[PDB]
Amino acid sequence: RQQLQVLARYLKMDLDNGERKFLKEKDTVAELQAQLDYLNAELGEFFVN
Amino acid sequence: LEEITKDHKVLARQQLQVLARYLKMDLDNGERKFLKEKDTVAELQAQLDYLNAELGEFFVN
Amino acid sequence: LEEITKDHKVLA
Amino acid sequence: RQQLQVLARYLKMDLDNGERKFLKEKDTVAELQAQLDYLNAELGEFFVN
Repeated sequence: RQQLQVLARYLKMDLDNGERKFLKEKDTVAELQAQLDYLNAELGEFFVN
Repeated sequence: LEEITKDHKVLARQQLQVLARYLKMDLDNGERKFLKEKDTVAELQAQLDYLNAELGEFFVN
Repeated sequence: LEEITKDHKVLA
Repeated sequence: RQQLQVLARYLKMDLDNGERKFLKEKDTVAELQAQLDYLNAELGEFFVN
């Protein structure tokens, strides 16, 4: 693991770049899902569908 | 010039791959999860966009 | 020039 | 073994070059030995020796 880290650093590879992007999008999903949930609570399923 | 450093980075990348495989590290796991969530975002954003087109901004806000 | 050999010695 | 292979490839070392040359010569030996065997079958040992 330490050898892989040293090589990652030589190569200027951000190993966590993808898990970092993932957690930003997971927050965007929860923000959009809250907006949708709110509109469902205001209009109801029958209306929204 | 830069061909020697290119060939060294190829070796280093190959050594990193071999170690990733020994360690059972999926290096692309995070970029793969990211692209699934980016599709979930676009699906939710389409639902919201649709409700905005039906009710209008004045009403939704 | 010598920056590439420097970066290789850092790795080593 | 995988690290040795990566280095072999960086160095442009054909690790199997010698086993490959060996198997070509082993075929040359069998071809020459067949020619000799054939002459022995035609002339006999007494004559050939």
